[PDB]
Amino acid sequence: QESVKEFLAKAKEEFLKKWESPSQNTAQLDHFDRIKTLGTGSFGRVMLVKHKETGNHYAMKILDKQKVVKLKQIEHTLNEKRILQAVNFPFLVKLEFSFKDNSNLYMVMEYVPGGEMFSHLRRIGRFSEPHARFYAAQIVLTFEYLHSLDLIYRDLKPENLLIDQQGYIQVTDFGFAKRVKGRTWTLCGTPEYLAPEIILSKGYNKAVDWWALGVLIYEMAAGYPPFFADQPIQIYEKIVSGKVRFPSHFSSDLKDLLRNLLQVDLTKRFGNLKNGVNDIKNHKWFATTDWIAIYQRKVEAPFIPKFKGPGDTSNFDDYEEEEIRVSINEKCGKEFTEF
Ligand SMILES: CN1C(=O)c2ccc(F)cc2O[C@@H]2CNC[C@@H]21
Repeated sequence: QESVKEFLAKAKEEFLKKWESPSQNTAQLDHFDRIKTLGTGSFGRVMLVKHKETGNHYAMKILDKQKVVKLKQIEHTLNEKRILQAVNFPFLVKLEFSFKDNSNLYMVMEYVPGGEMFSHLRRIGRFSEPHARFYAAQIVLTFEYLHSLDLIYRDLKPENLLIDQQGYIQVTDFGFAKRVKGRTWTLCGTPEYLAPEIILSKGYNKAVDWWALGVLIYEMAAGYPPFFADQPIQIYEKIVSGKVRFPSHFSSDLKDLLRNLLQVDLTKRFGNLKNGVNDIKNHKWFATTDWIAIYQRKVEAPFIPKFKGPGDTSNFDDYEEEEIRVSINEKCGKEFTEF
């Protein structure tokens, strides 16, 4: 389609201009009031903050430089910030500011008050197929966009998909996203979502994002992921096996799409064939989807999160509240020069 071709060509033009000249140092910590911790990790946290001069709310991701170094995440953190500052798409969380200080790296993103898709999925139990399809269509378009920029996302899972005021998805956490021309090799991602070629230590490509979409669609429609076990090694054995069982309530069209996304052989997997994303867009399970209307956000969403205003945190859960310390001395300055 000429409209899609011209759209993706312009998208790549605009991405590359920002890719080649990244923004840096666009605010500082004392411009914000800290409100609440929205989420934690082994080297970082995400906190709701309010910008003192404008009153606007943001989600500030704070990465401890020393912990980033210890956990071997330097390149990944530079990838995350350089990619986020360069992309622009209706279903990607926007990076509004970034900066660093003696101790931390900061990525200040738009705050999405509806919370994580994970919470809503677990609260409702499972999404109906139209509801799952509305979210899956947004992911398909977002991956069409990212892959056309030579980016692989590598962290698709319900926790990373936030629901905005209009019920649409905002994808967050680019910590594993990477620009790749061909294959890449890092072991990263959440076990339940990993494609076989990641588990098997093979060079892999964008096909791992399409596998992860199969897992996500299965999880949204069933309420639980297709491969689960107590130990990651047991999950991995299930993933590599080439078998899966579908609930009887799945439509025949859904099962067919999922067999083609959860294809163990990456050279046969939908999204990675000659027709690329069009094998997915043209699949019968998406027959009711108006791709343009989704992109333009003109479809009424199946679900609107309940919240009181732009600073409401009720859709996020409670975490222990810890200090944001900034050392009197600069840590790891050389390692993070490019940030
Ligand atoms: C990693 N991540 C974010 O960066 C993020 C971004 C914006 C936001 F409004 C909240 C938010 O927090 C959650 C917690 N888990 C997924 C999220």
